[PDB]
Amino acid sequence: TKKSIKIRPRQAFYAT
Amino acid sequence: QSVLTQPPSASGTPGQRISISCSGTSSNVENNYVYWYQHLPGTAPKLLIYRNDHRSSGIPDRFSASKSGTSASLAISGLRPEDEGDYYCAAWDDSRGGPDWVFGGGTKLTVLAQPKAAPSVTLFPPSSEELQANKATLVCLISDFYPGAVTVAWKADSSPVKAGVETTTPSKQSNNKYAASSYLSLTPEQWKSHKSYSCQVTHEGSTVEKTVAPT
Amino acid sequence: EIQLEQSGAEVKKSGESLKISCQTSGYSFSDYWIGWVRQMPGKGLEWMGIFYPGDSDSRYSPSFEGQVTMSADRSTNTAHLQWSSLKPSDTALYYCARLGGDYEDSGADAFDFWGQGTLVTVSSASTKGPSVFPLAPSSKSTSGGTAALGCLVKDYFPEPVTVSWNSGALTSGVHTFPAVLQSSGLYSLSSVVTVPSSSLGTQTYICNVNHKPSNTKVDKKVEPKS
Repeated sequence: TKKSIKIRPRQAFYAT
Repeated sequence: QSVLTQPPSASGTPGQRISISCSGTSSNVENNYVYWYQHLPGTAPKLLIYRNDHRSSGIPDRFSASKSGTSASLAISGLRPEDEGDYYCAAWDDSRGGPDWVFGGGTKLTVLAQPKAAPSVTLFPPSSEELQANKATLVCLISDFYPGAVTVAWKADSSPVKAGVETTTPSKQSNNKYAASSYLSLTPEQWKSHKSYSCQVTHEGSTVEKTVAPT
Repeated sequence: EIQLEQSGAEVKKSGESLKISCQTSGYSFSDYWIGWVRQMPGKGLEWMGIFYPGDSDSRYSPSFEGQVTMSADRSTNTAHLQWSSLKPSDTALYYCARLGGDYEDSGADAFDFWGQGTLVTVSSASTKGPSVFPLAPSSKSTSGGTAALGCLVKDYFPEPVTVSWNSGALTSGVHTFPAVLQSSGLYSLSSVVTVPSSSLGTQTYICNVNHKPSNTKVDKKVEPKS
């Protein structure tokens, strides 16, 4: 969602 | 791993280009996205740059940023009086393997509005009244300096004194120059056991001192 | 237009509980993380953590885990920060900010919209009037024009103190400095006046100090030493 946090390209925390 | 280091202060004159730096580690600035914020008196921090070098919507194109290895840099061309305030880098740090946000220490930018001015420094010894009450306070009063950053060192005879020192942040005076004060608290036995104490004040590379003695 | 509106300034005694608030407008409150940022007096911005109102997920910075509690009320679109036992070292300006950016279709990565800040002051001190000490004219026959003398106003709480000289008859040359806040919680300040060296042989100097919270009025004569 907007829950996912992307710290660098092609990466995410909290990915759905 | 999880620290961004910036220079504490920078200055320039209106119309100059200046650059603000930020050193990180492999945990943050090297591989993850970096951001820059302005913080002006009386307002919340404002995002200037996102994802290393993307200028934020509505920010003027005199602001730009770059990143090389573990260093990042914010450039401001065409410096304006309005730009004086604090500038922070920020990054994601993944040292604990999650999303931790880290701000840099902040750089205070002065846009030189008036000519440089050296501080006046006055140093008072403990009063006899205060010594009669078994306390001793040295008072170092620093005024009329610009720009508004000073370092204060105390010495006992020739020796650095760290403990018992309380110094104010500098505040802007009626005349747009700055003032501060530093207090050194001692025991009366400590005061009278030394040949002298000094308050040393450093402003833009120049140190001046005042000295007092019990006599 | 997105806005985060924080609660008003707080003045508390150490040990007391406090909950501060950040009420949001202009976007779906459940769908974005909110962060909290501390700024201690004279110091820089420090991240405290984030909280996800949609499902109450949270992440604290290491220094902050167990020291403060984030939460949210979805009935009012308000995020909260709470301490059970405030310490003097919690004295700071506190910001909430939305984590957003919306640079891509999904996800968040930048604190974009910020609240206006809540100032929190915490003291372990009690009302207390100052001691006033004379700061005597150093030297007593110079070749450099003027002499500086003053009064040290020591160990009072809370702010403010007012200082005058000769009951306001002496206004030129006077500089009353901003107080230092000591680690005891008590303030001290100094007032200095620059006067002609020659006038120590005639003119009496009396600093008049009023601390209204203690109902403390002191008149101190400052005269050269022996």
